[PDB]
Parts: sequence; C-alpha cells; structure tokens
Amino acid sequence: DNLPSDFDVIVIGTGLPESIIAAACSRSGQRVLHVDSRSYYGGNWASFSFSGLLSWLKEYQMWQEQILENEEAIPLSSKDKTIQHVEVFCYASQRITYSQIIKEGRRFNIDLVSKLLYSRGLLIDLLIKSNVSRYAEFKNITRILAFREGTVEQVPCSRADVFNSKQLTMVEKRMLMKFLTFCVEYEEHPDEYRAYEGTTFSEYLKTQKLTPNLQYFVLHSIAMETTSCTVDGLKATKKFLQCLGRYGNTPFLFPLYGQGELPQCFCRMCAVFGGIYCLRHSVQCLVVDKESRKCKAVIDQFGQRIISKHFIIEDSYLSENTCSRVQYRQISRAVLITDGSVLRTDADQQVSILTVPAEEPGSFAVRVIELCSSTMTCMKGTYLVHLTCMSSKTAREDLERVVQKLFTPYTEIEKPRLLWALYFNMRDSSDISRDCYNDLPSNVYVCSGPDSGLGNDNAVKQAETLFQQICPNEDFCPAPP
Amino acid sequence: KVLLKVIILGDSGVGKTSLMNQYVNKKFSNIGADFLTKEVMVDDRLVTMQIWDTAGQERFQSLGVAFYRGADCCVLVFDVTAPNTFKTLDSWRDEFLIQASPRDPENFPFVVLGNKIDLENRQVATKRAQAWCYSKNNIPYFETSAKEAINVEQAFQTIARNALKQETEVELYNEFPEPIKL
Ligand SMILES: Nc1nc2c(ncn2[C@@H]2O[C@H](COP(=O)(O)OP(=O)(O)O)[C@@H](O)[C@H]2O)c(=O)[nH]1
Ligand SMILES: C/C=C(\C)CC/C=C(\C)CC/C=C(\C)CCC=C(C)C
Ligand SMILES: [Cl-]
Ligand SMILES: [Mg+2]
Repeated sequence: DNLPSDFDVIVIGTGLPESIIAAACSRSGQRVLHVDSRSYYGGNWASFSFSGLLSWLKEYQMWQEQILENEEAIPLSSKDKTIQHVEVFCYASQRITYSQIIKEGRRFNIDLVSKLLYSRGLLIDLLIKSNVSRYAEFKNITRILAFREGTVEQVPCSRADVFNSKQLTMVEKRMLMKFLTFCVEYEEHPDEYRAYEGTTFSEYLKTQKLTPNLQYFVLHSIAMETTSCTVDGLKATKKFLQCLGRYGNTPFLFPLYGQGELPQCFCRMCAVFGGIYCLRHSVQCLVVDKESRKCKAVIDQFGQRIISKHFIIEDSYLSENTCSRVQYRQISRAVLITDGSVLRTDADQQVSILTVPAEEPGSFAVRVIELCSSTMTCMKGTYLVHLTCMSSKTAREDLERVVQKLFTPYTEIEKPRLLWALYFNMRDSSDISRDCYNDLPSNVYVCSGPDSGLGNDNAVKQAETLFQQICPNEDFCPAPP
Repeated sequence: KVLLKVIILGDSGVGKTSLMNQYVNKKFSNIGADFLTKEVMVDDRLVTMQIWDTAGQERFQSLGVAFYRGADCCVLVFDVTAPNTFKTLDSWRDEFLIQASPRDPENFPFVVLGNKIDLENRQVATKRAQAWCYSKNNIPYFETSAKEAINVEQAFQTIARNALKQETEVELYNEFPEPIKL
C-alpha cells in the first residue's frame, strides 16, 4: 500500500488528547492520518510490559531540497526530551527474585501515567456517549487510605462506613454528615461561604463545625495543593460525594490492563471511521506558505510530502527552537513492584488510593495508587505501586522518603517488601497557551502531554476545544450509527 | 453467557473484513467495520462469538497491543490468488504470540483461511497450504469464498469450537471475578 498525498487532518503523536481529537475528527467525516514515531501507541500515556519498560528506559540514560522559494520549513523535534532523572533500583535477588519478574514480564502493564477514572466526569461520559467504552473493561477502586500517625489506615467512604466507624465520636459523625450534606448542594448557600471566597479551602474548614481531625480528612482524603481556594475545595468535595456508589463504594474506576489502553481505544474509533495509522513513522518538518503563513503540508522521514488542512501536534514533537520560550512544569513519578499490600487484609485483590500530605511546606502532596494483580498490570504475588506528585526536585528526591516508610528493601525483617523501583520526572506541558510557542501557523494545533491531576479532564477538554476549532458546528464524538 | 473473542489477522486485501461480514450477516459487498457478535451453537452449547476486525490498522502494520488482548482464537487469512499474502502467515502468527502473550502459546488455537477460491487464477496450492498449517502444530485449514459464501459457515464452526476450548481453559485458571463494563 502507499500513503495518500492529501488528508483533511494529520495528527502527530498518539497520546490521549491526540487520539480523542483524531477519533472526533474521523467520526465527523474528516480524512485523518495519525502517526507516531514510536513502535507503540500512547506517547507519554503508554504502558509497558516489563521488558517493554526496560527498553523504554535505555533512551533516557535532507528535505530542505523540496522546499520551494515561496515556502519555508519548520523542522520538528528529532529527539524526545520529556523524560528526565531516570533512576532504577533493583532490590530483589539478582521468595520473589528478579529472575521471576523477568519470566513473568508479559504479565506487567506498567503505566507512565498514574490516574484514576472518576465515575462521573468528562472522560467516563465521553467513553459512554461515543461507545468507545466497548473497547475496555474496568475494576472498582475499593479503598481510600490515609496515614494515621505513621500507620496506614482505611478512611470512611460511605454512610455505612461512618456508622461502623469506631474512630470517630458521635459528635464527629453528626458534624461530618451535616457538612457533607452542605458540600453536595454548596452552590445553594452562597453567603454560607461567600466571605471565604478569597481564602484557602484549608483556612475555610477551620471556621466550620468540624474537628481538626475531620478537617484533615475532608482536605486530604475527599477534596484532595494547599493554597487552593475555598470554592475549588467545595467543587472537589461535591464531585467526590456525587461519584460515590455509581459503580462501587468509592468514586473511582481503573481500566483493566492499565491507563495505557485508553489512547488505543480512541485510536480504534479513529481507525473504524477511515483514519489511517502509521506507527514507526516520524515527520521531519512542516511546510509553510511563506505568503499566507498557513501550514500546507508535512514532509515525513521518507521524504514524502503530504498535504493537509489541519495539523495537530503533541508538544514533545515540536523543536527546541519552536519551544525556546516555553516554561514547562514537571511531574515526579515512581513505579514500584512490591510483594504485599500497604494495608494487609484477608481479601488481597484490593485496589487502593492512599494520599500522603507534604511533611513540610515547600513540597507537594503525594498520591499513591496500589494495583493488585486482578487489574492485569502485575504478576500474581505482586502489586504495582504508583507514586505521583508535582515536582519540587528530582522524582527520587521527592518520592523516596514516602517509599521508605511504606516498604522494606530487604528479605529479612510488617512492611511489604519493595522488589523493584523506578523514579523519573515527566515534562508537564498542560495549560500552556499557543502564544508561548514561536511562529505557530494558525492551522497547527498543539496538544499537551499528561497533566498531574488525578482524573482526565485536561485531556478531554483540550480535545473538545480543538475539535470545535477544526470541525465547527459538529457533534463531539457521537455514538456510531 | 459464554463469550468468545475472535480476531482476524492477515495482510490488507485478503478478505478479512468480507469474511467476517459473510459469516455474520450472510452478505457480501462490492465503511465502518469494527466488531460483530453472533449467537452460535458449538456442540449443543449456545455461545456468543465476538469477531474483531483490524479496522484497517494492518495496512501499515500498526495494530497495537490492546487489539489482541483476551483473544480466544486467532484467524489467519491469505488470498489464494496472491502468494505474497500466504508468505506473511508466519509473521502474523508470531506477531499474535508477541502481542497477546497467551498462556501455553504453542497450543493456542490458530485457524488458517485460504480465501477467494471463487477466482479462476489461484496460485497457492491446497496441498502447499495444508502442509504449512501442519508444520505449525497441525493448524486447521479451510479454503473459503466470502463472495460466493463457500465454506465460511463451516470454517467458523471449528473456529468457534477451538475458541471455546481456549476460553474454557482460560476461565479454569481465572481466579478473579468479572471486570466492570460501563
Ligand atoms: N472475488 C472475491 N473478492 C473478495 C473476497 N473476499 C473479499 N473480496 C474483495 O477483495 C477486496 C478486499 O477485501 P476486504 O474484505 O476489505 O479484506 P481486508 O483488507 O483483508 O480486511 C474487496 O475489493 C472485496 O470485495 C472473495 O471471497 N472473493
Ligand atoms: C449523592 C450525595 C449524597 C448521598 C450526600 C450525603 C453524604 C453521605 C451519604 C456520605 C458518605 C460518607 C463519606 C464520603 C465519608 C468520608 C469520611 C472521612 C474521609 C472521615
Ligand atoms: Cl476522569
Ligand atoms: Mg478490512
């Protein structure tokens, strides 16, 4: 087969936002070409088998002739620089040994992105409406966890939980119900919080009918850095409460095989409606009409000039020159292979989220998501643990302390054993305005990579905003006929 | 409701999509293929067969890993009038093993379909294909015609049966409950 010379939309990168927009454009009738320079889908949203991940690690450890005089070229990146400070530690022998992890390497699906799916939210709504939901399966998150004086414990997550709690006094239960009842319908009691709109949520809670113990739970386990405004906290608290019980006792779900499956789900929709897919296919440069200033085509790695009306490019593919003024943020990540849960119980197949507030000001709160083998992301006998936080320093510097208090790296003596650990910082290019990039043609749209939030509102919103610009007056991802 | 996941692999143009459509809808066209389901009978047992199409992602060999997961049977197709498509059969089989990573690889159910026999200029001999399928753990071989509806229903009878045997063995080892569907 041979690649067509013209398309309506060319999308470079198969991360989550790019794939949702590709699927949206193809569904609406646009002829889409979707490429990725990698030999697998997802960009920084991908998951890996264990050997796949070892392969991924390594990395971070002329067309001029075809340009006519009335055109100019904008070269694209030739090397990905979104990943920094990779540090891998193997504590297992080189019951479970390193050799056993390798043997069962194909049982692992290790995400570069640690996120959960809110039972009610933009992505789950989109998955259901578009019918992309048929391409995946999910597991309920069963436990919300927190630290109670150096000890990890499960926090109440339902009416029944508050009733059976022996850790809250009768007055506290009354205070809590009263307060969460209000949070649910908060926007209906304006003056109730009006005076505290310009103050932090943490400060607000201090002026409410709640003990400090209760305030802590609300702030760290429900609303979930520390300077967020009162209204931001109320919206968060309400969202959490509203999600309760839609699919399970908590507000979250997690996709079977990992988050890495989602981008592929949207790419399939794109493919189903005629989108054309080329992995292992990079683009060398954009061809811009020197006069109109609009991008006319791309020249790929094989020197083929391909025409399009719209060009969607994920940030990591733009050159350092195009991005010379951009100020990125960073995300600290850690991936752990462990041999026991952070909270041991009879029932082992628990999927949990533990929040770890910053010990001292200056650093950010840490999220810890524990995946059991039934999530199909790790081998039987292990758990896959993901830690995440907005970065302060290197990922190991921001995260090793938390790892140190939850696990032991030894075989000989409570703490589950840490078998394998990976630390890395990932570029956060979310919320960056077009104007930050240099000389972008108006028909070149930029997608960001993963953001640091728990859910996927950022990816869904940017995709819908782009879709509106490219396919005005069209429905966004309607179910197939 | 026992559900069987079947995927159809092979080079672009051999008739993978037409074979799926012929089986399920008993129709053949001269634009939105995804996956179809059909309630089939496998040795007196009613089962749901779910057949997944490549959605054209194979054109430039860009089928990702999620497409292969949970597959109970892998159908390999080639055009009897196109020796080139028959020669890639080994590559697609190897790719299925790498991508799906099933338990007991060597005994995974593959079924080979020599399609377009309705054409008067075949170039791959029946004996030559049967031999190849034999060199791969005695893989069942069928010659089909999506167009003239020949041997399609018959070929899917063993696909269904072999997929049922595989999924049954998979469920026998499954300790986890059913995952959530939105
Ligand atoms: N004569 C004939 N043409 C067929 C047969 N099966 C498929 N085709 C045709 O061959 C082309 C490719 O078929 P398609 O089903 O899209 O196969 P795919 O690319 O493998 O998924 C189309 O032009 C079909 O009409 C068959 O049994 N006989
Ligand atoms: C749809 C909205 C409802 C049902 C609001 C009323 C709130 C209920 C029934 C509370 C469920 C209980 C929790 C979320 C417990 C949180 C407690 C701690 C973190 C100590
Ligand atoms: Cl979400
Ligand atoms: Mg097809």
